[PDB]
Amino acid sequence: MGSSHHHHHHSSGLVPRGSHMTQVHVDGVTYTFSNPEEAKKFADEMAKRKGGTWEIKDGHIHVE
Repeated sequence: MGSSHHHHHHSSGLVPRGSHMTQVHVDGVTYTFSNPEEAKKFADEMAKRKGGTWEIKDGHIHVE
């Protein structure tokens, strides 16, 4: 008794202009996610299939 599905959509509304946007650097292409959650999600998944790693330093991520 009592089985409810929690639900949400990831939305910032605007990009915080007074905040460092977490850039993902892979294959020459530079993605930029203000929320580091999305940046890590992309970086991990991309580095996973390649067999490499990544790091966060001053919002700068590099997918090996």
